Amino acid sequence: SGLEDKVSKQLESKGIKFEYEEWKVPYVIPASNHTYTPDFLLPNGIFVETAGLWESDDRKKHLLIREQHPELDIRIVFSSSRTKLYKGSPTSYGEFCEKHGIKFADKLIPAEWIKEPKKEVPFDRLKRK
Amino acid sequence: RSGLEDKVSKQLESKGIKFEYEEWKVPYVIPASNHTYTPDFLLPNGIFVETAGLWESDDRKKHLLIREQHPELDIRIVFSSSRTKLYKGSPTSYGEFCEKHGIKFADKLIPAEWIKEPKKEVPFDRLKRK
DNA sequence: TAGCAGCCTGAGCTGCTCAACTCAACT
DNA sequence: AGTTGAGTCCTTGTCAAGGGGCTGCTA
Ligand SMILES: [Ca+2]
Ligand SMILES: [Ca+2]
Ligand SMILES: [Ca+2]
Ligand SMILES: [Ca+2]
Repeated sequence: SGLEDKVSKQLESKGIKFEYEEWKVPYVIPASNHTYTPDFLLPNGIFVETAGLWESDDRKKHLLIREQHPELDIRIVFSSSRTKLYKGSPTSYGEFCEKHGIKFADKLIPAEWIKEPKKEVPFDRLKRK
Repeated sequence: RSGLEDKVSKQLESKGIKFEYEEWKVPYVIPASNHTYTPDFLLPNGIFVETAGLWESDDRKKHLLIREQHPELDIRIVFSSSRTKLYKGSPTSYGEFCEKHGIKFADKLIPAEWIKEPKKEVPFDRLKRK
C-alpha cells in the first residue's frame, strides 16, 4: 500500500531493520449502551421491523434485544428473505431466522399477525420519541 | 419513508388498523469484547509506527484504548496528510486531534529524531506474534 | 467449513476536497 | 458546538444477486 511501500523503502534506504506486521496488540472494547427503534407497533402489541438489506450487526441486534427484553415480540417483514447473509453464503435471511426462532414474513405483514390477540407491552422498559 | 415502509404503512391503513410508527425505542447493551491491533512497524528503538491514510472514528478510539490499556507501548503515527479533517466539515484536523490527545505524529515520512532516539524495553510479554 | 476480524490514501481539481448522507442524541 | 449514533432494497445482469475484496484466526 502507498505509504507502506514508501516508508518500507525509506527505512531500508538507511540500513535499519524494521519489523513489518509481525506483532499484534490485543485490547478490549468496553461494554456500551445503544438503542433500537423498531419500525412498527401494532395495537396487538406486535413490533414489526421492515428490513431490506439485513447485515451482521443488525442480526446481532435482534439477538441481543431478544436476550435482553424477553417480553418483546419483534418480527421481521423482509424485502426478500431469500437474500444470502453475505457473498456466496449457503444461508438465507430466512434460514437464519427460523434457526434462531425469529418469526418472519415476506414483503407484507400477514393477516394472522394482525389478527393475533392482545399482549401487554412493557413500555416500562422502553423509551418514547 | 422507504420502499417497504411506504408499502406496509399503506397495507395496514388498507385494513383500518392503527399502527405506531417509530415511536418507541428499545435500549440494549453490547457486552465487552476482545480485539487485536497490528501496528505497521516496529523499529529496533522499540518505537511502533502506524502509517495512516484515512483515519476514522473507530481507529482513533482504538489508539486511545490501546494507550489506556498498554501504557508502556509507544505507538506513533505517520499520516498521509495530518491536514485531513475528522469528518465532513469538522474544524479539527487529524493533527489537531493528535496533539490535543498526546499522540506523537509526523507527516508522510518517519522523521530522523524518531529513529535516532535511544532504546526502550518493549513488553512482548503483553503482545502476540505472527 | 462457516463465519466473521481486521485491514487499507490516491484522484482529481479549486493545498482543498471527495469516497453517502441525513436527522437525532449525547457529551 | 462538535462528534457520533441510528437508520435507509432498489439498481445491474440472466429470479438473482448483492454490497470491496483478501487473508487469516477461532470453534
Ligand atoms: Ca427502522
Ligand atoms: Ca427497518
Ligand atoms: Ca496496519
Ligand atoms: Ca496502517
